[PDB]
Amino acid sequence: LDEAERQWKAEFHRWSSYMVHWKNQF
Amino acid sequence: DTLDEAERQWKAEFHRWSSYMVHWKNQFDHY
Amino acid sequence: DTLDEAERQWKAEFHRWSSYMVHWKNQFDHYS
Amino acid sequence: DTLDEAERQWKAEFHRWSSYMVHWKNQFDHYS
Amino acid sequence: LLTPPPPPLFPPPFF
Repeated sequence: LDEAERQWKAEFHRWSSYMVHWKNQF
Repeated sequence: DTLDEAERQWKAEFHRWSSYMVHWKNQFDHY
Repeated sequence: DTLDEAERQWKAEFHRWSSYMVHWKNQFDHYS
Repeated sequence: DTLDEAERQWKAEFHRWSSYMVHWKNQFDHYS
Repeated sequence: LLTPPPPPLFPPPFF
């Protein structure tokens, strides 16, 4: 479970940055 | 086992998500 | 069971998440 | 226990996630 | 451009 919930913690990060880069150009 | 099902279902939803994630990224770059 | 209950809250948020995905992909396909 | 600890950390991360959900829903509805 | 998709779905409770 951890590994899958470790990759997740990392995907959330990636998502977070996509939003940061979104609100920016907007 | 319910607990095993939840984990399974949870993992199953990742492909689509990552795919929307990647498709949005691309479209984002162009624009 | 305290886990069951949490399992319930998760399911609830899971359902709301699928909805966010349906509306989101639609709006998205329309913009392209 | 490690489980009480697991319970704690999950509830905390869940709720924190549920809050990015609300915040994202908000930004999403406004965009439209 | 619209907001990215909602955040990755949170994992099932396990404890």
